[PDB]
Amino acid sequence: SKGEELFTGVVPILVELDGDVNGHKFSVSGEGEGDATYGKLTLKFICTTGKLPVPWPTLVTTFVQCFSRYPDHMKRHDFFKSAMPEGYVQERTIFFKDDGNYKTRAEVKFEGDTLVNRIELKGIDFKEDGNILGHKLEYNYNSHNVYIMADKQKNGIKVNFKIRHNIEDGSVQLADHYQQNTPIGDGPVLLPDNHYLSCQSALSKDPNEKRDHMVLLEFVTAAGIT
Repeated sequence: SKGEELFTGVVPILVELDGDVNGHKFSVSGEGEGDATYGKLTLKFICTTGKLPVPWPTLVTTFVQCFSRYPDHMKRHDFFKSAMPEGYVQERTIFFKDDGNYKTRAEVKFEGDTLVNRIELKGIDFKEDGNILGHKLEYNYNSHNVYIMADKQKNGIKVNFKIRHNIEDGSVQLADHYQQNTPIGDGPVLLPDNHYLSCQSALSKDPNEKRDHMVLLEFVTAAGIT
């Protein structure tokens, strides 16, 4: 497809987010590269306003599914790359069980040769002593399946999945994700049959970085269709 050819090699990525969670305002800037041929992403995020007021793992899903590896036989189901270079709007509501919710609006598109994800995040109803504002989540990330369906009504897709964040006491903090993606351009896009993305993420720290940050290595592959 049109956008498909934009991802045959290594593509630089920029992520910029402005957030407000229970009145705690912050910004994050991320840089890295993606190689969709291997469904691979490598990025480093830096909180530019000081200390991040929520745990880094809670922001991983918000911080470019166009880098997912779609097997050749599933290429016709790749909505994400088909919307490029004009891009798409990605919106989510993330419900943290027994706690608050994040509402995000992002625009993902190319600026020159660079794939950019610009995000605005609003978080409300969090408990000051909860797992999020209380910073009780382990600095790690589990593997998950992301379920995708077509949304012919909006010429886009609807996505849903459950993320399980590990709590320091051994328990788990569920974060239910509801997502919608709609093209920015008026060009045609690929509406997919139901399928899912299999994801895995590894979080680490740059030993020489004194600013609050997160290093992320991620692999994602589309599946569910033979």
